[PDB]
Amino acid sequence: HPHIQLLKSNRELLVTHIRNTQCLVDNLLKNDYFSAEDAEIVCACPTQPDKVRKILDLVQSKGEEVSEFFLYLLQQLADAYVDLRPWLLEIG
Amino acid sequence: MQIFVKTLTGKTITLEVEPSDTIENVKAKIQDKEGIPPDQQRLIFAGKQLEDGRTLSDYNIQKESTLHLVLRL
Repeated sequence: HPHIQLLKSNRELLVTHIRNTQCLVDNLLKNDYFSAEDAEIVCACPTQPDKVRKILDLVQSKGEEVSEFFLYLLQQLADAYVDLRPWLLEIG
Repeated sequence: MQIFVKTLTGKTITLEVEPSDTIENVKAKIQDKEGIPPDQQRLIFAGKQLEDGRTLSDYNIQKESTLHLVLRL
């Protein structure tokens, strides 16, 4: 389980640096990895880091395949618009 | 930034606010979306009821927070 363990080790790093749980829950919903209930359970969490913790709990439970995708989801979401960062922060 | 509000009919609306926005402002945006008089709304953040005077910043309500909406007549 190199992916479940990969999410178990760097759990603190993820809770610290993830700033949008919405685009994560949505994508998980659209791939049938997340039930509509799982979404509402995550949304129920008062704070943002709590939502990050709850997502990580559900992901590491559903298996290894789901985890591996969650790694891929984070990768292609951070790399997607990264080169627009200098210009974007330059404005506002 | 965005906050979430669970109107306990099950669903959860998603709002667009600022840390500077007052509680009345949040109620106003809720009124626009759900059609509820602000003097019937009570916003709950982690067990505590928010006063109509203070702001979101004064409550440490940061991005992607979730508040609860209850009625009062």
